[PDB]
Amino acid sequence: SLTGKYRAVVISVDDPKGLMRTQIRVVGMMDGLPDASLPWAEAILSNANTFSPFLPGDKVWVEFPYNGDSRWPLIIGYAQDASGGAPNVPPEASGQGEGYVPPEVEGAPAQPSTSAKKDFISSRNGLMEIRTAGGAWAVTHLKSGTTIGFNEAGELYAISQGPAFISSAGNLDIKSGADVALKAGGSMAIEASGNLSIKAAQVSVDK
Amino acid sequence: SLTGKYRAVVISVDDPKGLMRTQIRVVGMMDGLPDASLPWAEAILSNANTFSPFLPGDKVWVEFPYNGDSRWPLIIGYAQDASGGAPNVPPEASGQGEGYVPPEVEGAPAQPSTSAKKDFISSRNGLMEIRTAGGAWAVTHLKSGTTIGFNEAGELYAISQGPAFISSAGNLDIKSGADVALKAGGSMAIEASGNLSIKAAQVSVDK
Amino acid sequence: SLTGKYRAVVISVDDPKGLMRTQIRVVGMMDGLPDASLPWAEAILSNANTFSPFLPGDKVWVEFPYNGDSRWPLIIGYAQDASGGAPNVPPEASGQGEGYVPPEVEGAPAQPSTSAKKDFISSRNGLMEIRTAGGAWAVTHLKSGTTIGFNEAGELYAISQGPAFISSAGNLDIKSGADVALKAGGSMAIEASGNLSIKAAQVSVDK
Amino acid sequence: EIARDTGSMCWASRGMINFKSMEKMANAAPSLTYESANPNTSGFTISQFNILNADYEYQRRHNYRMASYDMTKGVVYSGNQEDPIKFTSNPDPTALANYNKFILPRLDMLVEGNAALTPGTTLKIVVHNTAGDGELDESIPDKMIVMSVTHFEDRFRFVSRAQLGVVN
Repeated sequence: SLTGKYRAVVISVDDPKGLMRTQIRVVGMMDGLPDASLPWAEAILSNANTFSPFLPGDKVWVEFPYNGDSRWPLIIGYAQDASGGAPNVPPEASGQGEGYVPPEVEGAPAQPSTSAKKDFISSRNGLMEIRTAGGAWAVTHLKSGTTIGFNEAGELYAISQGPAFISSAGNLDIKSGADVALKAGGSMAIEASGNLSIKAAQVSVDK
Repeated sequence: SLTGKYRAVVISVDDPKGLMRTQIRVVGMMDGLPDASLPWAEAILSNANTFSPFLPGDKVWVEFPYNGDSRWPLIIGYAQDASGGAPNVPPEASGQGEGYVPPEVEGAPAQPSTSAKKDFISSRNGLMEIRTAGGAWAVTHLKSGTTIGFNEAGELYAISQGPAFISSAGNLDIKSGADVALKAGGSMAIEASGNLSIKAAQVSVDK
Repeated sequence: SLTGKYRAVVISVDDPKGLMRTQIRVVGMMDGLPDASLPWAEAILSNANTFSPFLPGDKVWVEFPYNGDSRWPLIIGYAQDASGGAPNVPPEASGQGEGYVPPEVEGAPAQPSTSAKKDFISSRNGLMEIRTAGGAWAVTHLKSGTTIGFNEAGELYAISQGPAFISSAGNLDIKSGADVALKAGGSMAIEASGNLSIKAAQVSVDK
Repeated sequence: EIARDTGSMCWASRGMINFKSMEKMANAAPSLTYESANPNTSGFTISQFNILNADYEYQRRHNYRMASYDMTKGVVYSGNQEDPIKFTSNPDPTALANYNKFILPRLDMLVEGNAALTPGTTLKIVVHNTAGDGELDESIPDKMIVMSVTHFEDRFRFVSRAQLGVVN
């Protein structure tokens, strides 16, 4: 009977019965078997009504809870490995390589600073979420460079490469005790379905 | 002595001593007992200083770590079940039903596309968080349809059903190398505590 | 041989070999040993390519998977404790003290309401993430008070203490079927690289 | 555990603790001579002896291929190629190589009270047959190592008993 934890590799995710399972291969014991005979495994969810996909080639911990029976395995979580000469965590959190280089924008409040072994960094399927020790939170799109978040100093920046969209059915307020700056590279339109009021000290319209 | 994992159901969350516990009932062994005699269980947190609430009726895995003693159980995580004819994951990630249908908005950069067994989907207490394989991130409010996130192509959209609020004590910059479009359905106000400058090529004020 | 789970305390995070490990001390068995002889432990990741930092002084569950050998421990997750007279979860979710008091802003759609044992609350390294039962999501910066999120009623608010930045290379649309309100405390600038159109019913420019 | 990792034999007797390698023990010259059915011998004499032919009983437990996990190399194997696999924890090639070394018992004998017999001693054994035509028994090897020794004295006689074995 098999009682403890074991290291396995995910083989496939196409369940013929449809009960959201994945196929596994224990490293060392299930060696030499055809892929059509490997058993299907279930996983422990993190929350209620949440599903985290598995990709082929991942490393996991597998345990058999039903009286040590090898026909019904269970997946607990992901595993660390350093067989390739570097750990399998993103290089921003280890220091073994150069990671993501964001594009440079004029203005652009300072990007969050990243130090080794001190930040929460995740990178899967083209999305990167950063929560550093300074209190900064950022979500970025790797293929284009779209980012939402604030900085360790406490400044908001929402940067989009491509079109952006802000709308709200109802009252909208835009306030800035500073200067407020509006700039367009093409043509600007200000349309209203009623009255318009421009209230300032002095107004200048230049060429 | 009880050593392995077991399947249980959450009964109640009102701890008479206040040490953040929950009441459990193991399926098969604790059958026939009154609800006033079931033991209180503790849970493994995911991070430091985080609390994930439990609702009555959930399915979990329970293990007894203190020398196999049944008086002090421990909750590990949630469990999968398909007793009702479909798995207990959201239907967008399985394909066994029709899920959330967002309202249609004019403009509205394309909603993220969802495929079966390839996306991270969570739905609890009226909040839905989506992280698809294309790199899109979205957070939505189920009862009204408020959403923040970007798209697999890399476009930002912040849509609110109801009032919206944007403010910042300090300098504010709004830039768009495209056209910049401002539109109101009621009355528009532009107020400043000083000078105002309108700098373009040509200006048109129409009816 | 050691087979079950045990309670330990994190000692240090400076790995001399660089394979992202942490040093642990089991409570009760490894008492009286110098800090230079304690073994280094590995952890189970939550997702693929994600790293969650550990700080000295945390409480965890430790298990030895390699044939009960004490030289190669494994960290599973965080543990609950109430030795100080109150549980080790944030006080907003327990009710044993007064928690975070956000600053008051004029306007400012209502802050999410928090009830005991019914909300997801996390607070680590100066960042607080709230997901309440009403369907509200909020991320806040503790040292300054910068916040992104919406409300249980479904209203958007993005508040920054300090500068803020909104930009997008491409077409930008700002729409509000309500009134649209723009206000500045200093000097306001409206610059365009082409034509400008003001289209309303009537226009008023006042002092 | 140190003995297993180094591949040696341990026994503490007469004020010493002993670690002796198994590979060098196979090439050690004998010091005493024990003969049976020979009354003109210049050595000593065996009065009773037992022949054990159960070599599988002790080799059954050591017929495995060792494997273990190392964080920088992956999975590390050692041993034969046609045996079942078994997992251990220490990923040390030198420790893995010596995991399956031991001494195989072959013979038990009872002699007339020799107090110089201690474990680790190597003896030369010659056995003659007592019927037929005085043929030598080839089933007992020439050189053997002492594994266990028991000395016993009653109020009339002093006797010794020993267990002999061969390095695998």
